[PDB]
Amino acid sequence: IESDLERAEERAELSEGKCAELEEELKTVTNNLKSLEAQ
Amino acid sequence: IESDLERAEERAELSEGKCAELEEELKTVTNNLKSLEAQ
Repeated sequence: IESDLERAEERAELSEGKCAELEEELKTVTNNLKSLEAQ
Repeated sequence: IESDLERAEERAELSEGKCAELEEELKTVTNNLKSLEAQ
């Protein structure tokens, strides 16, 4: 059960960092999208 | 350790569902940006 715990914490933390990386990209691309759409 | 595994596993599935949905939204917005840029 300790072996399952470390796998669960690492999978959760890796997912959280990837989700934050995508969220910053979405904010960047949607800002470009509305400017490009206006032009 | 068992209560830590339940909490760690719960935030892993919660993060994974948000991250997968966000990745599909990124792909959708990038495809829409590519189409609008071509126009």
